[PDB]
Amino acid sequence: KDKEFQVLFVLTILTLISGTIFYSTVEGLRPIDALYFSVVTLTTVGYGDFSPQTDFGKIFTILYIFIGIGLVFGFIHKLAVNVQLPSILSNLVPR
Amino acid sequence: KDKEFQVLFVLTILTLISGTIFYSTVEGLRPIDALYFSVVTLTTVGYGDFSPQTDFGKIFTILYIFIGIGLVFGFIHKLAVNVQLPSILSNLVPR
Amino acid sequence: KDKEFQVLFVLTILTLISGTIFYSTVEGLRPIDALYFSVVTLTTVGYGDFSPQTDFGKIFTILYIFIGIGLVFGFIHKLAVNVQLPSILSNLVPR
Amino acid sequence: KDKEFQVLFVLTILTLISGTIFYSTVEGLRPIDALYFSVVTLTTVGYGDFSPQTDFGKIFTILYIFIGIGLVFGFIHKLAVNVQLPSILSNLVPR
Ligand SMILES: [K+]
Ligand SMILES: [K+]
Ligand SMILES: [K+]
Ligand SMILES: [K+]
Repeated sequence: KDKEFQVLFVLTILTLISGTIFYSTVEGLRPIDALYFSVVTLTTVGYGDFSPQTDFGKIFTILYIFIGIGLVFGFIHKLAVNVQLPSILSNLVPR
Repeated sequence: KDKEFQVLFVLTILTLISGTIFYSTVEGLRPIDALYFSVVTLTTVGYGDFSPQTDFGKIFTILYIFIGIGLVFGFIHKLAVNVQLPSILSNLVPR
Repeated sequence: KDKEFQVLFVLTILTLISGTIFYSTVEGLRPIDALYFSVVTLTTVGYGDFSPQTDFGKIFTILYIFIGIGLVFGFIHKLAVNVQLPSILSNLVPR
Repeated sequence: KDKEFQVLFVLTILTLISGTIFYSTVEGLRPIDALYFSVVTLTTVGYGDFSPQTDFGKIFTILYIFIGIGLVFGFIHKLAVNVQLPSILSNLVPR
């Protein structure tokens, strides 16, 4: 279960690095903005303060969403159930 | 399970084609933008760089969301569990 | 299961009517725009082509989201599993 | 189950207070706008009428989303199943 978490963590980082490199390069964003945009996209928040302007970028974004959402939300689920929940329970019992 | 995936894949493509034809025609978008907008809508990202301006478009979008979200997210779930997950597991074991 | 669906359908309509009346009145939107905005909000798409400008509207929106998401997505789930899925299966078998 | 709900309720309030203090301070928002923005972010609506403009804010938002979504949606789930659903069932049976 901690190996579950480690693998999803690594896969999430790799997915976000991919988006960061793509949007910096093709859409001209600063790397920090490309990372922020990738996260805002795959978590489905979608502020729209950044959005792709090129057709290459729009096509990549379609594929990136379909491939990336399942992973990101898998990681969020495991983070909440396997890390946050036990730490919350631990705080309820003094030692 | 591969037939599960094939059917949801075909249904997702048909749903996206419907949106592409509607928004190109009624809202005047380029076909690639109409496809991109349909995906950004049904995955609930919603950047808002495109949004419907006509009342016909707003009404269609209401119905398209309610009909389309369940399918799209069904496909994403099956993609992640039935395709991405086994390929990830396969990479962990050399042959 | 059809009574499950009927009840969630009615509750979803009532929830959307509430939002339509509120945003038309307090935020000055046309009724069709208030309905469209309510749907775009509770399905979490959030284009931002409309958003509340008054403090009353921002406060209402906070509460409306927390109360409304669970219902709307309950209805979407039942629509997809109890209505769309059987109709899709029915199309695969000629009579 | 009512203690389940109480704990998630308190944790949700604390999470929203954190965001309210951060975005008011670093991004200069009025407290009510910072609260509204925090809710619009963690429920994944993401209108984009507010969005972070500083790099500190963008970095915080990335972490806030990953930590906050699992909690918020846990609370929404329990609200809908453990509070809204029984009250709806209660209305169907006069006394
Ligand atoms: K969303
Ligand atoms: K959005
Ligand atoms: K969104
Ligand atoms: K937006």
